[PDB]
Amino acid sequence: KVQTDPPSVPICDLYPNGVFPKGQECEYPPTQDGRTAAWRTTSKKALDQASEEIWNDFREAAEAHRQVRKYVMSWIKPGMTMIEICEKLEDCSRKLIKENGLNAGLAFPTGCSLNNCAAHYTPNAGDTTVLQYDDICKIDFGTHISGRIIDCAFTVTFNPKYDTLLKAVKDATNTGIKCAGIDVRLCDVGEAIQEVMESYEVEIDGKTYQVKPIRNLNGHSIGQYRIHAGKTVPIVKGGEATRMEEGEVYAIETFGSTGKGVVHDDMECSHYMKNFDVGHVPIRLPRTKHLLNVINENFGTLAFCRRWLDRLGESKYLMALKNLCDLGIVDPYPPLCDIKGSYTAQFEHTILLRPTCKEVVSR
Ligand SMILES: c1cc(OC[C@H]2CCCN2c2ccnc3ncnn23)c2ccncc2c1
Ligand SMILES: [Mn+2]
Ligand SMILES: [Mn+2]
Repeated sequence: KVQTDPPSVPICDLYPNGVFPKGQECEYPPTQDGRTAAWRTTSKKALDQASEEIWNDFREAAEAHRQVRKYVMSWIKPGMTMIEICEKLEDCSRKLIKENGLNAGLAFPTGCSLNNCAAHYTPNAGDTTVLQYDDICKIDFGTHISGRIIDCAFTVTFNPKYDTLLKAVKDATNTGIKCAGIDVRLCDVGEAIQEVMESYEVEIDGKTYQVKPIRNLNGHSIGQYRIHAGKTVPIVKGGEATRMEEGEVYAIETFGSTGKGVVHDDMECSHYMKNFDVGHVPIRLPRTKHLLNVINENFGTLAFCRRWLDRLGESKYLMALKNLCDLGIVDPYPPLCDIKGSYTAQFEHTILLRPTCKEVVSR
């Protein structure tokens, strides 16, 4: 019927007809010189209708995402361990998405990257890290229906001193969302994002900074069970003049930093994902064979973390996991950090480049 105070009712049950709510629908940006894109909404309808089941799956996943993040915003507080934050968020996500093997579930581990760490941090077992009042935490989580992934992220703070940094990144992300469209050059989206983000100056503990985009972090095209499908959306000038195409799905995201505006691999790895371009590899090594079978059954090509392997009842798998990485079957995705003492922020939405309109499905 209606959603409970702490959410527990799956999205599927809240919509008995199986028709999930649409995200924000936008007309495409004008075709430079200056031709209108409004014609698409009236043609394109046949091509849009053909993929209705696909858009409907993204919508169910997007509704689960909205209700989980509204729940997260109501209780996330300093003093909580990073493990409890991730477990509370994931328990709600599993329930609302109605987790069912590879058919419905979590598209990737909950990122909760702190301060100079911009992405790919999730605690492993035994991590005693506690969220602090002065922390800047990037909550980045994903849901999927039949591998139709919603990649959506926001930044959590408790100290108002970071307000302008968050506004800079939010404005840069909304710019990217507005600039995106069929036949738009990916380098143009990048330059517009940078121009907006770099117009902001911030003061944190008596020090001033110009907000800079993290040049080696970017938005990207999304494929079925494939978080990155091949096209990169830069967030600085100097990128590639490759164009966005009809029917594509993008994660439009920006990262702002008071640091160097560049990230490097740091800390213990938590995130792993099977390489999409590797076919069948016969393995005789028993622990390695077992772990690969666990990955193929539970995750396929979706990203996973060590906590999820622990949750499945696996143990003493670290060497088997390293073997899969050395064989090129699995790739590690360690935390990406800017310089010590720097602050990073992120905002992200998933968009559908439908033949009729641009739908910000996660908004
Ligand atoms: C850098 C990062 C990648 O994906 C990292 C993925 C997998 C692990 C976590 N992860 C996440 C988590 C949250 N949000 C995300 N948005 C995009 N990816 N992403 C690559 C994928 C494919 N080829 C090149 C790549 C280079
Ligand atoms: Mn993300
Ligand atoms: Mn992303």
